[PDB]
Amino acid sequence: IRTAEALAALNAKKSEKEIWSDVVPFVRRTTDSDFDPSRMYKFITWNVAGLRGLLKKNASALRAFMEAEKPDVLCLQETKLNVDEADANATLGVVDGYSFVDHPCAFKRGYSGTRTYMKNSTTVKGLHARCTRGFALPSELVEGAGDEEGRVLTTFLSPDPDSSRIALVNTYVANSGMGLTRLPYRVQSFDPSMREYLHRLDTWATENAASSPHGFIWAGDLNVAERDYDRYYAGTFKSMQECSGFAPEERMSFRETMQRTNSVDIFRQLYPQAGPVYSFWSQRINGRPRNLGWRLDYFVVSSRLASYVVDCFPMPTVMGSDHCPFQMWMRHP
Repeated sequence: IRTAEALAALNAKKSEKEIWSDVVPFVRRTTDSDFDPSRMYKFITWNVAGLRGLLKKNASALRAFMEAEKPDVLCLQETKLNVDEADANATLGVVDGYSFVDHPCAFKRGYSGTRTYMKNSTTVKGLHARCTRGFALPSELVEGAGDEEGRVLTTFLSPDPDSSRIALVNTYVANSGMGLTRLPYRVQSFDPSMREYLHRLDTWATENAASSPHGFIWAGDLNVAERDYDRYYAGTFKSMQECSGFAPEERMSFRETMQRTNSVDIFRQLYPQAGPVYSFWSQRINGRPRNLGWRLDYFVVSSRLASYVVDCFPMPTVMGSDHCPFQMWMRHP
């Protein structure tokens, strides 16, 4: 089933001591008062693990959060909305000053699903934002039915269409499943399709228009913990690499994507050795209170946009999901 390279990395031992050696506690480089709304964009991403479930436990979850944070675009994943319920969907989680586009999973009910909010002032109008679903570029407001699992929702942003282009891809990457059962799917179908799309987006933003305020931001729950310290240590390193998200092929494929598309895990560019910082905590254990979890949520940015990023940090006090949101600020002229 598994290549020689993968097998080698699976057998090699690493103690907690020897991977958490160079790791330093996470201290956020900014305070909220550094945020300048006139020269910065705020993006956040959040796996809600059931949008209805979340809003049923607290009707104001999205109202209070948007109010407190005023993000320019908010990317949600695991909405678990059903595809035939357009009207029920379009009236669920509505918030003043915001438009949202839905991309619910068709191939399975109450599963997966993806949604993006755009602030009417800054994003809908100021950035002339248009969306697509699936692995599509725009026509020449939403477009196409997209991928059947609801995993990919893209928002295209420019201060002038037809200057600065950004493609923000809201992504809920396919989990390799409990037995690493769907690992061949993740590695052979999904990841390669994601790689191709990101390249094409980067060429949309770049070779078309033009270090430079052009490229893509790949945001969401990428279902991979890429640093050895991107998840708590338990058992053996071998046994750790048996969990979906930490399998050898998952990690190498993600690294490969960042490499092949010329992009960076922006959090690890700002805090290359920080830990423990997680965005996910398994409810199967009592994970959250004991802070043993995973960093599964990301902003991966085109290299040439890296320098514009002011900060990128988790928001672990925001409850309601087994994921916390992750926030990012980007400078613009």
